Amino acid sequence: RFLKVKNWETDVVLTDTLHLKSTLETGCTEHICMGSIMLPVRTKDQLFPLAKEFLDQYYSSIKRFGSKAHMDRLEEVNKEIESTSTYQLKDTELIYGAKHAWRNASRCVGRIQWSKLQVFDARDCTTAHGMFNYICNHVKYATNKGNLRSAITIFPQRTDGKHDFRVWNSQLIRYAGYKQPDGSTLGDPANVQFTEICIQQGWKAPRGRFDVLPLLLQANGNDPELFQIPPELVLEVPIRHPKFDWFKDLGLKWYGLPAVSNMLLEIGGLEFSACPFSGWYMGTEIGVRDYCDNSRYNILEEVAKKMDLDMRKTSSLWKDQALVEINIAVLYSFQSDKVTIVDHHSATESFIKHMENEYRCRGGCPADWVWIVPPMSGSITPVFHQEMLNYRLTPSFEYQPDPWNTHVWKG
Amino acid sequence: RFLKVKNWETDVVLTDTLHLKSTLETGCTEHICMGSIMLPTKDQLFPLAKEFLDQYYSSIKRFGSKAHMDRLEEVNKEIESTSTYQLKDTELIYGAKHAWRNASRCVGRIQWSKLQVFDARDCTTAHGMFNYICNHVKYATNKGNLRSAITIFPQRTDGKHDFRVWNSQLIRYAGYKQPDGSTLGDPANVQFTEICIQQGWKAPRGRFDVLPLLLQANGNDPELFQIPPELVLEVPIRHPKFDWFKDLGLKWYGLPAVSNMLLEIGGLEFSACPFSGWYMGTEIGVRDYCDNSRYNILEEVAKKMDLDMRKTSSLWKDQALVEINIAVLYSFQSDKVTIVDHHSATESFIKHMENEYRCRGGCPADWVWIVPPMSGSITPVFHQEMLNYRLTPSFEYQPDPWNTHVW
Ligand code: HEM
Ligand code: HEM
Ligand SMILES: Cc1cc(N)nc(CCc2c(F)ccc(CCCN(C)C)c2F)c1
Ligand SMILES: Cc1cc(N)nc(CCc2c(F)ccc(CCCN(C)C)c2F)c1
Ligand SMILES: C[C@H](O)[C@H](O)[C@H]1CNc2nc(N)[nH]c(=O)c2N1
Ligand SMILES: C[C@H](O)[C@H](O)[C@H]1CNc2nc(N)[nH]c(=O)c2N1
Ligand SMILES: [Zn+2]
Repeated sequence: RFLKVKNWETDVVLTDTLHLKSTLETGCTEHICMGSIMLPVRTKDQLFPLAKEFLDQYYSSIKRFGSKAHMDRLEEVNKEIESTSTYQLKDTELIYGAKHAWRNASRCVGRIQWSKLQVFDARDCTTAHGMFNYICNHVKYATNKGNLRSAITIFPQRTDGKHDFRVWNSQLIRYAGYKQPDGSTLGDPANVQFTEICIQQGWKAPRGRFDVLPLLLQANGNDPELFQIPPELVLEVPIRHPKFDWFKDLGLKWYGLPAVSNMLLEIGGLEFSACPFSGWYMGTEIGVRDYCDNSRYNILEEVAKKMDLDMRKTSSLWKDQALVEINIAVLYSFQSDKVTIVDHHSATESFIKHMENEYRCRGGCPADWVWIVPPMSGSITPVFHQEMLNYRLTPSFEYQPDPWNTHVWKG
Repeated sequence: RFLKVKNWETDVVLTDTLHLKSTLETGCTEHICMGSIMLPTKDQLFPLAKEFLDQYYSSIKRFGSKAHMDRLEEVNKEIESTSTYQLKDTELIYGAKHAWRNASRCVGRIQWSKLQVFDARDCTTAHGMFNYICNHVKYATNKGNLRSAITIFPQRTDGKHDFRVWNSQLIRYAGYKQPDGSTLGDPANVQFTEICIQQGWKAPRGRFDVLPLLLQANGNDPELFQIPPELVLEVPIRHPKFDWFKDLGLKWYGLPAVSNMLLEIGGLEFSACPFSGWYMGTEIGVRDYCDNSRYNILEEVAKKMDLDMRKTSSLWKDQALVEINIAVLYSFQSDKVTIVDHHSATESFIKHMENEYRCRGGCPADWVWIVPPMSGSITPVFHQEMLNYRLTPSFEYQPDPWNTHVW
């Protein structure tokens, strides 16, 4: 079968055949679409078909499908699976798997970069201190004095699910949040639960509005341990506005390196439960979501006050006015400090080019419109007008439950 | 199978049981989600009639009553005999209101029960259709205190006698391809503007020419009619801060009235059913004015604002966009024409959703269409999970008539 997607701004029509290689479920049925739902242990039984499929993909990409190396590798993985119940990826396969998990991430607007990913093999790690050292080197390499470089560090794969490697942080760099007795929140409200865990584990919290959280690292299913990222490795950007000199007095900053650390990387049926990856920000992640979500820092009111907008009626669009100015300030500050950032116009335009290229060279590009379209100015970016097919390919990044809900504490 | 939807801004969780009553299909499968795709006989009819009558008599608390069974019997006998059937006035009103209630892409549905239904099923000619449409337009406009309305022309019979309004909206601006290569007026309507000229219209070739009506009764050739200008309420667009904004020469019309959809009630098909409500500001300010394939005025507004259009990262488009949408709301409000900003309308829809989940067990909703095309995440609907499914009675798309008309 062939499926067509249409861009309703340009009338470009693209034909998807890649969806035929989709295995996992979407959550939708013929009778209900779960397209806007946020969130829609493995034996030798199912593992070799998952392995074989990945290895067929791998050897096809290197133009070696059917070769002796291909057949021998399948043979080697088969015996290793029956002998040991799992298998180990070659370095080349790990690199390929990690790049394609990013390439397959249908919610990621930044995938034009998928092939320039620095893969750090951390599968020889055994302890939380070792994890901290790998993560520090990741942070230093990826930050690169503001000239950000995409990187992923891959810790040992799951075995029996009782010895998991986990980074308990959702992101490697993230600000603490503190629930005050009066009900207000100091810092990032999205991080209150994790902040409280860190404090319980012995973190001495500064209790400021932009405290970089400690790393909480779990090696081999042991209880997690706390580590402070060297501050010299944490690049931060004070937020000022190019016209509004009072904007700096809001006291805002953000960190430069977005590094997701709580997802699971699936490659050939293997599960990498600790695989922190990082790229660079699209401005709206900070300016729109982090700063202006009602349940995040929520600065719209105070910004709109300082701008002296008509805040009595929503139809003055005072929220939309402030939102743009905040987002100008984020992009201005990062560029002024020469820290890599991309605005939503550039990023969406690149994604369209990437997506068209993928359809031509690959037969498709799974894309989740709900997530691709930026959270401001949606229809003046070209992704808004682009029809997209969402389906799940492997290798893939998957969600996993927060470890404090599953972890069996040693004491 | 009893599904939950979470609002991630408020953690409010709603349980959806209404989706199990869904009938038609979404276009999605377990292998592929098509959520962002724009457009995915006597034996067929009586189950459709029975399903609708069942929900109707349940809605009036007479399910399983003699009146229910008799009507089921009566319609059953009518389909057996005439191969179709006719809705009582009460069922037609209920069916139309519920087609709006079920429009999963409509953010305005909190108003669904206050719909004025104009029964036009006695209409036989395009002139008669014109008369019904002028009355609709005048009633709905109401001197700018807009009121929701639908006018329902006779139902499809053998598909050769279809009633169709060829316009996509009762009121829309013409589009002309210039010899110069550009487009004057609304580019979205260039093709329809051609068919009006091809059928005899005398185009003023302006930037905001109200298109004439192209009305088709009983499958005959469509006929041109000019809506009385005194019935077409328009709002000149000025900014409450930029005096130069008036010189852009922008106006829009007050009455959004979709005329090309198909209303399905109890298996019956109403191919001509223009309905109207009132605008959300962003439809005009974001889509009509700022889409690249439409009036596409961002450049000119940004220039007048003297924004730095050298780099996208100055967010000059975003700044201009906000101001254009401030002007649209300000202009409609100042002229006392009903309009709703995207903040109010999405807040109302959240309240509507909660109302529907409480009193109905669900609300089918299409996130891709419900979230406004600007400032998405600062509106509550962005953080609202939504289940999309197809309920009937429903509004449906249909082929453009010129592609089908046996001339
Ligand atoms: C290099 C620059 C990058 C940019 C500009 C970018 C942009 C984005 C944005 C804006 C989102 C939406 C996230 C949100 O709203 O919270 C996203 C999602 C995502 N990104 Fe990228 N990204 C980049 C790099 C990467 C890399 C290096 C990876 C992995 C190796 C990655 C994997 C993902 C995944 C898996 C998601 C979806 C998360 C989910 O499924 O919920 N991205 N990306
Ligand atoms: C009264 C105020 C109303 C408001 C503010 C409103 C708002 C909207 C908006 C913004 C859209 C997206 C349309 C687009 O972007 O082109 C929409 C879609 C829609 N509206 Fe409403 N609407 C209203 C009244 C009505 C009425 C009275 C009906 C029918 C009786 C209706 C039926 C629909 C349908 C069927 C769609 C989706 C069409 C599709 O499936 O693609 N609306 N509405
Ligand atoms: C690598 C990278 C680049 C970039 N531009 N931004 C980020 C942070 C955003 C982001 C992702 F991308 C991917 C995943 C998550 C976690 C999702 C959290 N959700 C469910 C509330 C994320 F929060 C990371
Ligand atoms: C009754 C009403 C209220 C309001 N606020 N706006 C409108 C016009 C938008 C609109 C709809 F709502 C419903 C349907 C269409 C047609 C769809 C056009 N698509 C496919 C480009 C529409 F274009 C109509
Ligand atoms: C309910 C809805 O699915 C949820 O709010 C989604 C919408 N789209 C998004 N898109 C991005 N990029 N990031 C998000 O967190 C979300 N949230
Ligand atoms: C491709 C995509 O489905 C298309 O651009 C949609 C997106 N969401 C929309 N939402 C609304 N309200 N109106 C639209 O026309 C569209 N267009
Ligand atoms: Zn779907």
